[PDB]
Amino acid sequence: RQNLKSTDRAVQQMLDKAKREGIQTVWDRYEAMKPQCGFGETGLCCRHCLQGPCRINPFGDEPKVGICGATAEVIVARGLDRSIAAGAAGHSGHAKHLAHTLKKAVQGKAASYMIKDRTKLHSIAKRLGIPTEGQKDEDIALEVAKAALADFHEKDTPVLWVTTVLPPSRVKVLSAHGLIPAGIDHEIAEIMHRTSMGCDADAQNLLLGGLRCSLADLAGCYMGTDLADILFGTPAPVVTESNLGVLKADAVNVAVHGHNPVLSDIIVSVSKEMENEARAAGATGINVVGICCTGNEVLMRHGIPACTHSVSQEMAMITGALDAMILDYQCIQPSVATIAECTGTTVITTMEMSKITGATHVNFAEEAAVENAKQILRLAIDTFKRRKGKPVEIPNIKTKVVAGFSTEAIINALSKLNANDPLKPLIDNVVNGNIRGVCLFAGCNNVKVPQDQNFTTIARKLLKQNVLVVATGCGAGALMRHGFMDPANVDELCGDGLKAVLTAIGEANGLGGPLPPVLHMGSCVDNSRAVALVAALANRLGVDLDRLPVVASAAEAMHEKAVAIGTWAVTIGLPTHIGVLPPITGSLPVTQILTSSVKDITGGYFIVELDPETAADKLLAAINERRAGLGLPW
Amino acid sequence: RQNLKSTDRAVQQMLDKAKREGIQTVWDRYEAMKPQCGFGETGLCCRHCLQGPCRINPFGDEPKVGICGATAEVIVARGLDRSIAAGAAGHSGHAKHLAHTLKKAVQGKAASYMIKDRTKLHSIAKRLGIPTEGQKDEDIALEVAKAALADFHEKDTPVLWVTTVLPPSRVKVLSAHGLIPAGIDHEIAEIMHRTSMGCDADAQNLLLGGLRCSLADLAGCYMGTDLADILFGTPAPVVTESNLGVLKADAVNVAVHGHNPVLSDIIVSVSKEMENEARAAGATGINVVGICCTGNEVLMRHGIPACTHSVSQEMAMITGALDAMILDYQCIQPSVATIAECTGTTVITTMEMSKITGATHVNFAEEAAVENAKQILRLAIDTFKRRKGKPVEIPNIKTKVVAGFSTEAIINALSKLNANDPLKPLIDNVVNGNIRGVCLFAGCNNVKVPQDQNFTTIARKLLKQNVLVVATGCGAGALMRHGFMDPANVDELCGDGLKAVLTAIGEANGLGGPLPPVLHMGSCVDNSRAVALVAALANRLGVDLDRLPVVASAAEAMHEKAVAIGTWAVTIGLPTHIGVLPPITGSLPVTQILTSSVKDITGGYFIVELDPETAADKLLAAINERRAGLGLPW
Ligand code: SF4
Ligand code: SF4
Ligand code: F3S
Ligand code: F3S
Ligand code: FES
Ligand code: FES
Ligand SMILES: [Fe+3]
Ligand SMILES: [Fe+3]
Ligand code: NI
Ligand code: NI
Repeated sequence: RQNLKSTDRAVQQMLDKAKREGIQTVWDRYEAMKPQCGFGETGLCCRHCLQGPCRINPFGDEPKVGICGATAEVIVARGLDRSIAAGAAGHSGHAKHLAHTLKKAVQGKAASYMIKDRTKLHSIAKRLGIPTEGQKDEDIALEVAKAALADFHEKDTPVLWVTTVLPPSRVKVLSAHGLIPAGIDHEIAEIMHRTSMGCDADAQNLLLGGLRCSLADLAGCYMGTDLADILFGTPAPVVTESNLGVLKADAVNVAVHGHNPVLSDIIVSVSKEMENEARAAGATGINVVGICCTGNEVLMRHGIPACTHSVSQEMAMITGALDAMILDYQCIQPSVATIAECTGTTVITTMEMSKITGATHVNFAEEAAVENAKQILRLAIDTFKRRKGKPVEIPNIKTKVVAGFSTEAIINALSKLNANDPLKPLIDNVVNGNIRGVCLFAGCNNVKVPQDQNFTTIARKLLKQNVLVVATGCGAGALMRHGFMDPANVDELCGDGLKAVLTAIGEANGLGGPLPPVLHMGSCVDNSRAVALVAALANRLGVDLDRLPVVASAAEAMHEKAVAIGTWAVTIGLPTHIGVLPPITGSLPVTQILTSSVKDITGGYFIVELDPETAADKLLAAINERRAGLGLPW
Repeated sequence: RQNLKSTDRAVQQMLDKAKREGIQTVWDRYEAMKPQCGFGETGLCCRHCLQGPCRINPFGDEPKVGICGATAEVIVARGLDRSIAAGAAGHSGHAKHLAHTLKKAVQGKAASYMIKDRTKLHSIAKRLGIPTEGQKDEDIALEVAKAALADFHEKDTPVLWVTTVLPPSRVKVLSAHGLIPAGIDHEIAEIMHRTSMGCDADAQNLLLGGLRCSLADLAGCYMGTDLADILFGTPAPVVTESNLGVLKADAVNVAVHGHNPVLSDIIVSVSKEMENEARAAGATGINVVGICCTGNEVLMRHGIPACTHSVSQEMAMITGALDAMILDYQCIQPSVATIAECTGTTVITTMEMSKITGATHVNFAEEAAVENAKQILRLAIDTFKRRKGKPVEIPNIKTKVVAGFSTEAIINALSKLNANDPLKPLIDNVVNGNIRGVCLFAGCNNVKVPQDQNFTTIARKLLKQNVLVVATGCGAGALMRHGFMDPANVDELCGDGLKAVLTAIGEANGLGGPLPPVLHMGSCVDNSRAVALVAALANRLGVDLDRLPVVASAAEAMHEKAVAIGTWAVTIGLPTHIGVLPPITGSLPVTQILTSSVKDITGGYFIVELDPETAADKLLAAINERRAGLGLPW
């Protein structure tokens, strides 16, 4: 009964193949882990010194307190803070990589890279206060890259990728509570210090530190999107496909998996050059497909089809047709390196700090990107040749996907209804009830939740209640694989008011039809695009973000990055649903801060709800409360 | 049977008082924690994503692998790496605080602070390559503080507080393996990234990252010592006392506890001004005493007596005579805030990122240090008044302590035997066998080990075998409280060869007697002083550190900081004993790297040995192997 594992039919088909072939999957490893430790599940475990491990019984008798005296409050808050810091370390490390790549490009040290989006470069410079008049583009970009790198450490200004991206009124609220980050890596290190043994031991103080570190994560996300748009182009609407049926038995199938477009973007361009080399090997060409966020990056910019996402990533290999899986970092199940010996896939790592035992490592250097890409793709071609005559089982299952909804693209689409006040048509339809509010779906799948079940269940209820739904990361992946990015499904999925708006915008954009039911705003760093849209709406309305009828849902969250994103969503003022249990329930005081008293600090708050129908009701109630606070009908 | 808890008689006496008074201690909380989790003890637990908690059975059947596919190797190495990063975050955060204090002082923004050690300032500038000729001291110091802050982030040079403090041959070895840190907070963040889910998953690669992050920790330690010496004076030999008998019933007893001399040094100076204000309240004066590293800082510089250390810190409060405990950060059991309601002690926090629920917080700002110190001390005076007429139980137990052996002071002492080649008398006596080798004792006590039993057992065996013993942190605390810093105990404790050398040096220093059996080199950051001494010996000999008969022992380690120090001791080339089990035994491959194959990378290696007699034998064997490698008798 594979429907309990994934709601995606293509994944179900590959689970049947993996089972008959004896290939262990993430779901099998989860089953073998049950029952999981109740101390860890509730957050009541600490290993922060060698007197541990310490634990606290959720209920009953001793142990009641850690060996050093750490209470349940402290232990829970310290663990949570470390998870936020780890997420911030990932999103911002990605951004740092892109900042160094941009610097190299404009210094003449990496000619495979360039300023592709001159408009984005100039806007970012203007947002940061960097002068552009009479300056060469390469000098403007050098100053932007320098500013990006400076935000990682203390200096005479706070993190500009926070203070220049949120409205002044929100910055003032955050500053009053000491929550503006001083430097991205500075805050990460301060979290690791304050949570080490014998340091911070006050739950409120620890959690305020966590909120501030979550804003360091936001800055890394926003910096990542800004720099990737400069280097690779700001997305605009594009049509493609998703799910395993995008693999082609007669092509060299190459998955790009991981996170950074510095790698996946070059793979895409070089693969086109090597088409004739692929044909010589008996393929039709090189079919690049996406997994996880780096797949989202090349889908959003180039229309590269998405193969799969998150928890089901091993299933692409089980088809037998995946000739290469090209990795950089984050969210890659290390099982891929062993499964590859059963499936024939060549798994290739490329980043010095992210290797997997048993995978081939091909160092990638931006200074040699094209040559390193050809080396990698030639391994894929050789692998295609090795499977000559082997049957493959690619599920013949795919959906149509309209994506590429950057904030610039959303504003442009709306400008066709109101050229000089593009946000007004959206606001008009929020006021008249055709749009009840906005919900951002973000984050991962998680093996504890039947894959995609929370995303689709919640999305369907919100869409029927006229909520404008936007999505990023593997939430966008879930929704695309279930048809939520195909405009042909607007009639079935959308309430009448929402359908009217999607249709009006689409017809003004010449489509003869509507925008898709859900707007794909990109990768996990591109949650920063949703911030840009929400901040622009707040600024246009003259209100702070905690008065807007906008919510977020990390409906199947997994990674430390998703915890960090959820936390900065709360910190900027949003009601934020999480559909899995974070390790907080072992402390009622911590849970009460994160779900209730934080409202009095930032206006946002977590909504912890594992039942998706109930979560949808709670998200609708949060939206409707905001509408009432603005004096609107609901 | 309190001897199973601590070998310190004063601690035993206070344990009896705490038991009859019903005051729960760290030992009681440990007992309540037993049996501790075997997954955590062995390192085979992972909570790095919300699919967890994951665990791996050390032996037997499933679970055998984490849900994402993470092996035991990966899980163990990732946990270890996070501990190193957390330690680095603490030592280097301390150093960053001091760098900002020095900058403020010389900019005229904090007149309670100043350049006290002009000689140290100029030497550091010369070591770093900063010009001094024709420059004002305040400008030289501004450049030193700027250089310190720059080492936290990437720049055009690597971390100078690594590359300028180790010999070029060692830097070359480390560079060849990619182990030189690029920036202190940069490496901390990169560890948190690479150890997050779906990133680095190769044990060797992860551990190389850990070694590099341990060098970021070394840089933070060395920077902390350098800056504290500039601001507060480089230590020189001083005579004082240790143990609870240094408390005085008729004085206002104030403990400084935590880490940074930016706080404890001002408390010491202001307390002297407030003597008459204390007498008005009926005290004889203010008796400042030390706990943990900040106590070591003021002991080394000012001869402030040490009250207690590490695991036994609560016992100072149990006397009933501790009027205030002034805290900044690190290694403070948060139980102190609750015990204070039973003992009457005023526990005061002072740093924004290190608060304890139930303790009074008095913000300390360097710009207002004197006024903030008087506010704090007036709380202590009021507390002294409240205990008028209450009996106290101060154990009448103390030892004499000769300390203050900075590397400068050791070189000066040796220069009395050879003025222009001060290291030669030490080397001469290593060659002739009067000194078998050198052992650094470092790190914490740990409730799992009867307090001080490993430090004293190992030290006694090494001293009888003519090993020169140096000590820092709570290893120095253990040895001082058991008489190892009293020169009257040289005859009892030291082998004939070592006694001869300690006597020759002491008599050349006008003492009419020997140096003490163990040389106190200061706080935990002052492990960097041992590096300076060992690097100077290596440079004088023309060999790398991994050929010297020098070892280290973290005989009762606890904190993540101690893991980081142990790891950089291995990385710079030392055989390094740890006397508690770090969470590594669940992976034989990881254990084999850390105890064996790392020898081929750095020349150092861990010696994991919980039995102290056996650990002493293993340390002696390591020393003697080094002697043989140099062609010396042993
Ligand atoms: S920090 Fe405290 S609670 Fe955590 S392992 Fe150490 S003694 Fe236990
Ligand atoms: S990172 Fe892997 S091993 Fe760790 S909790 Fe997540 S699924 Fe389990
Ligand atoms: S790329 Fe990773 S952070 Fe979550 S959204 Fe997808 S599993
Ligand atoms: S101050 Fe702390 S790091 Fe260990 S050496 Fe003492 S318990
Ligand atoms: S006791 Fe299971 S997570 Fe630590
Ligand atoms: S299962 Fe006990 S430390 Fe996690
Ligand atoms: Fe992602
Ligand atoms: Fe210390
Ligand atoms: Ni994500
Ligand atoms: Ni220490």
